[PDB]
Amino acid sequence: EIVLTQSPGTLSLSPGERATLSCRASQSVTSNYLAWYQQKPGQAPRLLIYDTSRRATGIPDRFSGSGSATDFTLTISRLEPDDFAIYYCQQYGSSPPVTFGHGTKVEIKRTVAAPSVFIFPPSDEQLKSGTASVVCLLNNFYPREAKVQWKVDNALQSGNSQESVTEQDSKDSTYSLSSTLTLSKADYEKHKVYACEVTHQGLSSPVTKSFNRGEC
Amino acid sequence: EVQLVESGGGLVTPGGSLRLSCAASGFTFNTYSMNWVRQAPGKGLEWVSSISRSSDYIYYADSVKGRFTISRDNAKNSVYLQMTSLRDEDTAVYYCARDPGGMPTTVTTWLYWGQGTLVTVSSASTKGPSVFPLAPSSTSGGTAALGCLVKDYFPEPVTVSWNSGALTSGVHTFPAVLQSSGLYSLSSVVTVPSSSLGTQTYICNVNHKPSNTKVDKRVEPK
Ligand SMILES: O=P(O)(OC[C@@H](O)[C@@H](O)[C@@H](O)CO[C@@H]1O[C@H](CO)[C@@H](OP(=O)(O)OC[C@@H](O)[C@@H](O)[C@@H](O)CO)[C@H]1O)O[C@H]1[C@@H](O)[C@H](O)O[C@@H]1CO
Ligand SMILES: [Zn+2]
Repeated sequence: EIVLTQSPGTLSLSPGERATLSCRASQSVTSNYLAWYQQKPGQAPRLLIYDTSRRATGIPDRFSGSGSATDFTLTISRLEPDDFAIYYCQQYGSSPPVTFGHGTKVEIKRTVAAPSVFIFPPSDEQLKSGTASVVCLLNNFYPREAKVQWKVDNALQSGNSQESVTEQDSKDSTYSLSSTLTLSKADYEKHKVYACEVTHQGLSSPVTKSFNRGEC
Repeated sequence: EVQLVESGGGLVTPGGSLRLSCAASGFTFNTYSMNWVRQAPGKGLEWVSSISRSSDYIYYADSVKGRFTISRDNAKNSVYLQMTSLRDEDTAVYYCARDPGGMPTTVTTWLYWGQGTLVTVSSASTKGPSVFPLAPSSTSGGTAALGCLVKDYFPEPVTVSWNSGALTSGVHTFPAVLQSSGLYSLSSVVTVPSSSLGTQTYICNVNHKPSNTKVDKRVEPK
């Protein structure tokens, strides 16, 4: 098989700038049978370029492909917030085994924005079910990097929370993050203070949102 | 208008069999190779198999040879993929794909793609989710937050809308996470001005098609 190595793994640039993506092949690709795809989360791949340099129909001129043999390049000029996606290269000049690269993920850079933080006690409905989930929300922030720590009665938690992050927003290029702490219903009723502590580049000091098990 | 529509995916036990369909329209079907390409959750793309315009040339990836069989009917504008002896490594979104046209061989690159049908290979049983409300409290710069916790379901996917689609601004529906128990979980949140909590009702419309689950939950202040 022909191995395709894409670089860089992740790309972060500002709107209007130029993104240069590399695709290197372990063997020479016959007749420049190399394609480029764009894939946004939740969607099928979008063919941008095939035959190294031929733009697919409807693709703007800001997407240009070049190269030959073992070195291929996709160039995305005048970057839009629409361009948040992973970009794959795909060769088809070999024998039936056609191969794909592992992708270059492109993020749109913007000014630093601190998150707004919210915390949700487990619903009375869920406590009626025998389980307890505590949710901490981070909304409309940038960059993606953020530290979220759970403290139960001031005791730092570990390994009992799972995070999930949204795609970069189409308009303001921000992220939103959720952190869900899981614990038994018995231990939830055995403690009072539940706090979510957030560290982010847009905050001079970490922010803490908390509640006591008797609020309303 | 070129359209490809896959169908037939779902939950299947390891070692089982599943047949996928793909109907096409908007082009002369009988002059095109048809192709199946899959993508495992969180990974890249992998070509599965292709078939020439009149079924004379049939190609497979080594990972599916002797297990998957591709076929087509030009009178029904359909290409099919019969899968047998399914493995965990076969869990993927399966795409129907077509080349840009005028291509020199059966397997090249693909301009048109279907929506894709999700195939989940596991012996875990189907389970619909529980939908718990995330009540708004009493305020960052006048902003409140509410949501719905969609907990413990299998398999993927679930969809979430708010007020039957009327509410879209400020909504953040997070990708699901796989818990240690093997069941999935996700949250869908909305931020709203605090005073809107008294002048508007908020209902999350959760849909888990693999279990025929439709849940509308009214989210209210505690
Ligand atoms: O049989 P396969 O697997 O075929 C592989 C590809 O050649 C086709 O999938 C296709 O892209 C060709 O363009 C198609 O065929 C027309 C030429 O015979 C092309 O027309 P075209 O010149 O592209 O003009 C129109 C089309 O672009 C499109 O708009 C139209 O069809 C919509 O209704 C296009 O339709 O393999 C071929 C190949 O190895 C060789 O031709 O011999 C094999 C015989 O089986
Ligand atoms: Zn690979």
